[PDB]
Amino acid sequence: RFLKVKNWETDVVLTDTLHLKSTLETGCTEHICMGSIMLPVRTKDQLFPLAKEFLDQYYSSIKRFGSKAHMDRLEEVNKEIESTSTYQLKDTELIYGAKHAWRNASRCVGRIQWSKLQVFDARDCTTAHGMFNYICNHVKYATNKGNLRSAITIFPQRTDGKHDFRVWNSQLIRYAGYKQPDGSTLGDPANVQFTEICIQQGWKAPRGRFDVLPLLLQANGNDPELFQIPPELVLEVPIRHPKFDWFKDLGLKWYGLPAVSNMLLEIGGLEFSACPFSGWYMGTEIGVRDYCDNSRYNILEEVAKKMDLDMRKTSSLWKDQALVEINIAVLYSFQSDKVTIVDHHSATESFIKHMENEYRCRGGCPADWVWIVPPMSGSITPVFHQEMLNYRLTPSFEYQPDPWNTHVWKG
Amino acid sequence: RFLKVKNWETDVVLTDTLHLKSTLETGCTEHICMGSIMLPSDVRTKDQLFPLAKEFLDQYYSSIKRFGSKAHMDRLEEVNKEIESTSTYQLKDTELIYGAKHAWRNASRCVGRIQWSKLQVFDARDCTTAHGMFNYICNHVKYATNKGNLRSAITIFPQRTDGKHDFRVWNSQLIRYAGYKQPDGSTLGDPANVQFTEICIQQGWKAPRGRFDVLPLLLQANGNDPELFQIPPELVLEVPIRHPKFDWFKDLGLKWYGLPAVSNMLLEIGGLEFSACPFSGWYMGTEIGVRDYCDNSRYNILEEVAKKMDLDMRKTSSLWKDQALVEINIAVLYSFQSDKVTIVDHHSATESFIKHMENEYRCRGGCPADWVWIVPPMSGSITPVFHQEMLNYRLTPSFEYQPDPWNTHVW
Ligand code: HEM
Ligand code: HEM
Ligand SMILES: Cc1cc(N)nc2cc(-c3ccc(OCc4ccccn4)c(CN)c3)ccc12
Ligand SMILES: Cc1cc(N)nc2cc(-c3ccc(OCc4ccccn4)c(CN)c3)ccc12
Ligand SMILES: C[C@H](O)[C@H](O)[C@H]1CNc2nc(N)[nH]c(=O)c2N1
Ligand SMILES: C[C@H](O)[C@H](O)[C@H]1CNc2nc(N)[nH]c(=O)c2N1
Ligand SMILES: [Zn+2]
Repeated sequence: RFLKVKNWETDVVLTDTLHLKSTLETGCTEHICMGSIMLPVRTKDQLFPLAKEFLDQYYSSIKRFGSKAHMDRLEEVNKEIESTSTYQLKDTELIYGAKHAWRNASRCVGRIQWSKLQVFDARDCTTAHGMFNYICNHVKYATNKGNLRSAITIFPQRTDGKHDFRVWNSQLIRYAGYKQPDGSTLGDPANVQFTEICIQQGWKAPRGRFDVLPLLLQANGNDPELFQIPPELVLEVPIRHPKFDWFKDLGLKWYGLPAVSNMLLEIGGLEFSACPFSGWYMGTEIGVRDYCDNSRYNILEEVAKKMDLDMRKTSSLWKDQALVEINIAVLYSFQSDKVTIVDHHSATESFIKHMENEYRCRGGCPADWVWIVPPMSGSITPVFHQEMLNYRLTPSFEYQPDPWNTHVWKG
Repeated sequence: RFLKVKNWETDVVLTDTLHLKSTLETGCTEHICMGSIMLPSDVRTKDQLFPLAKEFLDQYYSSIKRFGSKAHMDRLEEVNKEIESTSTYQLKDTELIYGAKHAWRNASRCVGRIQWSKLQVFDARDCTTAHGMFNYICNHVKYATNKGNLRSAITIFPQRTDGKHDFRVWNSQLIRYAGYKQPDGSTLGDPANVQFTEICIQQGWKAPRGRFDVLPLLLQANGNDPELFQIPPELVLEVPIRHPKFDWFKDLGLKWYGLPAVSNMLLEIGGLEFSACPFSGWYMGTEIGVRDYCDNSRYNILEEVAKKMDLDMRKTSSLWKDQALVEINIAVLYSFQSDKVTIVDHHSATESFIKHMENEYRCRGGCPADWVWIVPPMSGSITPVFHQEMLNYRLTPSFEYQPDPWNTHVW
C-alpha cells in the first residue's frame, strides 16, 4: 500500500512505503487529527518480539540477515531474556540504535547529519559523580572550541523502573529563572520551576539574568545530586547586531551547545532514561523562540523601542520587524565568534534534500510538518510547501515525565 | 474521549466534545498522520440522502430550540416524503441560510470564522443561464465590495441533480490576474493561473497580456459549455501598493484587488450538493504580501525588492529574504488602510481566532481547527495561534474541494 506526498512548489511527488514498517500509534484517528497536540516498566512477555524486530533491522542493515551470526545473536538474546528478564546490547547495536533513533525523529529538521553521531557508551556508570564526569567529557567533546560535533551519552538502561538513571535538567546547559515577589521574572521563565528545585537542593543562586544552571543528576534511582559544570567548558556568545551598535547594550548572550537531556531512548524494547544528546543551533531556536516568545525572555518590546518603530498598532508589523533584526544579530554573533550555527533557510533546504534521499534509499522519511516549519518566515522556506507523512518508527526518542513528579525520595 | 487542548503560552485548557459529532473522515489513521496533505481525499442515492437530511434538520431545529416539536417532526416527514417522491429535496430559505453560515463556521482551515454568523446569503437557486449567473455575480461583487467597506457574502446557485446539469464557476476566484508563459521561458502575470488564462484565450478571450489583467468569468449553467464575461472594471476595486517609508516602492508597479472571492468549492447541506457557491470576505494581509507576492511559484518579487533595499543577498544568513518580506507586508497593509479598503493583519486575525475558539468551546463545545493552515505564513510563533493546540475534524454543513471542471466537463 503506497502513499504519495507532493511538493506544491516544485510538483515533485515522492512515494512512501516505509510507513508500512510503522508499529506504534500516532494519536490520530479516522475522525480526528491530533497533529498539533504537543504530547499525544516492560515485562519479558513483550520484550523478545521487540528485540527480534530490532535485531532483524540491525542485521539487515549490515547485509547479514539470516546469517549464522544473526541467528546466534537472536538465540543469545532469547536465552538472556528468559534467564535474566532483560538483555544487553552490543556496542555495535547501541551505536546503530542511537543513530536510528535520530534518523527516526520526525520533529527534527537537522537529520541530514544523522549518521555522523558520536556515541559515548556510559552504561558502566554507577554514581551521580560518575554521571557528572561523563557529561563534562560530552560537553567538551561536542563543543570542540566552537566547531560543534553531534554527540550522545548513554547511561544504563531501566531495569525495574525503581533504579532509573535520570538527568533532571531539561538541557545540559540552560539559564536559571527566578520569580520575584512583584510577579516579574528574572532570567529564563521556562526554567523557574527547575531553578526552585536546585535552590531547594542547596544551590546558591547568583540571581542574575543569565546564570548557568547546575546539573542535577540521578544514578540508580537514588536522590539526585548537584554539580556545577566548569565554566571554562560552557561556551557562550555575546549577542550584538552588525549595524545596530545599541544592541550589545541589551546585555544578551546565549550558550553555544544545545544538549537535550530529558528524553528517553528506546532501542529493541530497552529503555535508556538518561541519554543527553547535542548538535548545534538553528538560529531561530534562539532568536525567535528563546528571545521572543512572550513566555520566555520576551525582548520584542525593548528591541522595537530602541529601533523606534511605530508600536501603537500591530498593523505596523513592528513585532515582525524587530524579530528579523534579533535573528540577524544571533546569526551574526555566532558566526563572528566562529561558533557553529545554521540559519533556517539553509537548514530547511538541507532537510528537503535529506528527505528526498530518504525516500529514494529508505522508502520514506517520517516528518512532523508542525515542527519542521520554522517559527518565522514559514512559507519562504521550502519545507512549508512540502507535504509530509508523520508516523512512529523504532528505535526512537520519546518524552517521559519530569522526574520530580515520579521520584520516590530516599531522604 | 472527551479531548483537551492546551495553549502553551497561557496554560488555558479547553475540553472538546463537539468532535464526537464528527461525520466524515480526516485521512489520518492511528498509524499515520496526514495533517500536512493538501487534499487528503454519482449522485447521492435515495438511501444515503435521507439520513443526511435528518441529521441536518435535527441540528437546525435544535438551534432554534424546537427539537422534538410539532414543526420539527412535520418538516422531517415533509422532506422524507419529498425524497421518497422526487429522489431529492429543496431547502427552505431559513435552512439554506443556516446551512451556509454553519459551513463557514465548520471550515477548520479558516482563521476568519469569528465573523461566521454575519454572512449575507444570496439565494440564486432560480438561476438558469450563464448570463443570469453573471448578473448574480456582479451583484455579489458590488454588494461585498461596498466601496471598500467589505461585507461577507455567498451566492448559492442551483444544487446538483444528476451530475450532468452542474452549475460551475470555472474560475478559482471571481477576481484573479492572468498568467502567460513568456517566449524566453519566464512568466508574465500570475503563474498559478497560466492554465486558466490559456483556457480563456483558447475559448475566446483576448488578453491585454499585461502583468495584472483581471481574468474574465467562465460560467457554466446547467451543464452547458461555459461562457466568457468581463466583470465591469468599476466593480473591481484595486489597491496600488506603496510603502510608507520607501518612495521607490511604487515604481515596482504592484497592485492587488480588494475582494477575495473563492468560487471553485462545493457546499454540502443536508446531503445536497451546491457545486457553484462563490463566497467572499476580506483579505488577511499575508495572503497577498507573503504568498501572492513572495512564493517562488507566484509573483516571486523578493529578489527585486531586496535589491532596491540594497541588502546583502550573497548569503542566506543575512536574512535579506526575511527583511524584504516584512517590508512588503508592511506596504500591503499600509496601502489598503490608506485607500480605506478592509484588510486585517495576521496579528489581529489570529488574536480574533483565539477569542473565537474560546467562544466556540464555551457555547458549542469545540471548534475544528487545522493548525497547518491557521498559523500565518510569516512570524508564526509570535502569533497566539502557534502556541494553541487544535483538534481537526470534519463537520457538516461543509465546504469541500471538487475537481477542476475542464478535467470533467463532457465538452
Ligand atoms: C546537528 C544539528 C541539529 C539541528 C540543527 C537540530 C534541529 C532541531 C530543531 C530546530 C528541533 C525542534 C526543536 C524546537 O523547536 O524546540 C529539533 C528536534 C529534535 N531533535 Fe534535532 N537538531 C540537531 C541534532 C540532533 C541530534 C544530534 C539529535 C539526537 C541524537 C536530535 C534529536 C532531536 C529530536 C528527538 C527532536 C524532537 C523532540 C520531540 O520529539 O519533541 N537532533 N531538532
Ligand atoms: C471575513 C474575513 C475572512 C478572512 C480574513 C479569512 C481568512 C482565511 C484565510 C487566511 C484562509 C487560508 C486560505 C489560504 O491561505 O489560501 C482561509 C481559508 C478558508 N476560508 Fe476564510 N476568511 C474569511 C471569510 C470567509 C468566508 C466568508 C468564508 C465562507 C463563507 C470562508 C471560508 C473559507 C474556507 C472554506 C477556507 C479553506 C477551506 C479548505 O481549503 O478546506 N472564509 N480563510
Ligand atoms: C540536538 C538538538 C539540536 C538543536 N538545535 N535543537 C534541538 C532541539 C530539541 C528539542 C526537542 C523537543 C523540545 O520540546 C520541548 C517540549 C516538548 C513537549 C512539550 C513541552 N515542551 C525542545 C524545546 N526545548 C527541543 C532536541 C535536540 C536538539
Ligand atoms: C473567503 C476567503 C477570504 C480570505 N481572505 N481568504 C480565503 C481563502 C480561501 C482559500 C481556501 C483554500 C485555498 O486552496 C489552496 C489550495 C488547496 C489545494 C490545491 C491548491 N490550492 C485557497 C487558495 N486557492 C483559498 C477561501 C476563502 C477565503
Ligand atoms: C501547539 C503547537 O503544537 C506547539 O506550539 C508547537 C508548534 N510547533 C513547534 N515547532 C517547533 N519546532 N518547536 C515547538 O516548540 C513547536 N511548538
Ligand atoms: C504542504 C502544505 O500542506 C501546504 O504548503 C499548505 C501548508 N499551509 C498552508 N496554509 C495556508 N493558510 N494556506 C496554504 O495554502 C497552505 N499550504
Ligand atoms: Zn493527523
